[PDB]
Amino acid sequence: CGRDEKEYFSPCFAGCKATKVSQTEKTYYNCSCIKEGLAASDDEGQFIDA
Amino acid sequence: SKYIMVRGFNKSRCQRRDFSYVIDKELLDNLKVRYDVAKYGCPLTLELGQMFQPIVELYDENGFIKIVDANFILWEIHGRNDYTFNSTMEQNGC
Amino acid sequence: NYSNKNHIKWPMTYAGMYVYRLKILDPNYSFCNLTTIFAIESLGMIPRS
Ligand SMILES: *[C@@H]1O[C@H](CO)[C@@H](O[C@@H]2O[C@H](CO)[C@@H](O[C@@H]3O[C@H](CO)[C@@H](O)[C@H](O)[C@@H]3O)[C@H](O)[C@H]2NC(C)=O)[C@H](O)[C@H]1NC(C)=O
Ligand SMILES: *[C@@H]1O[C@H](CO)[C@@H](O[C@@H]2O[C@H](CO)[C@@H](O)[C@H](O)[C@H]2NC(C)=O)[C@H](O)[C@H]1NC(C)=O
Repeated sequence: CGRDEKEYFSPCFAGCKATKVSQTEKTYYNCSCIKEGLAASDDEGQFIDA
Repeated sequence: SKYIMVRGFNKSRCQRRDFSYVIDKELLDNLKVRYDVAKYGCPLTLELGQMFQPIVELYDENGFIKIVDANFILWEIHGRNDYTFNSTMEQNGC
Repeated sequence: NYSNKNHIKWPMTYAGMYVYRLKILDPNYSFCNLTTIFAIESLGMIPRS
């Protein structure tokens, strides 16, 4: 899922060139092939990600 | 060389990026809004119940000289109506 | 103004992003127009029925 509520398949196809994985969730970073999306988004140790 | 800055903001101390979003029905149609850190500079995240008062500071060329006590008016640029001020006219006095 | 009792609020229904301009209003404070721009991101969440 992207922050535009639009559902993107193949999380790596989302252009995410980086992925930091936490203890209780999986998240993807530097998501290039995403469209503008990303209205408010969020995160802490890092900024913005899908 | 004298300006004002709202307390607790840094022009480029923090880094993030460019964004785009759409806001509808809270305006004064669907107009796209682009946020860039270059001009707006920093984004402050306020919780569900938090209120904020942007106390402003007067800066001379080399440093801040005093806290502005004058009346100031606040309004978001794009044009909305959802924001409101908690105090009323009577509580302030009129 | 400072020492005033009023703080701007935002609806609690959803999280929103706003970019605010602020302008000093006192006519006899300074000669040219003092102005600043900042931004506020809110965080209202709507509970499941
Ligand atoms: C609008 O909301 C703000 C809250 O963000 C109100 O400011 C707060 O006002 C209350 C009282 O109305 C303050 O509580 C008490 O104030 C006395 C003042 O001497 C202090 O001694 C107490 O320890 C206690 O703090 C509160 O301090 C104040 N907020 C802050 C950050 O100082 C404001 O009053 C609201 N508007 C109206 C019209 O009430
Ligand atoms: C991918 O994400 C990383 C962090 O998640 C970004 O990190 C920067 O990488 C460049 C390499 O060219 C470094 O020079 C910067 O110092 C890094 N930034 C920080 C804060 O350490 C990276 O920018 C992202 N990729 C792109 C293309 O933006």
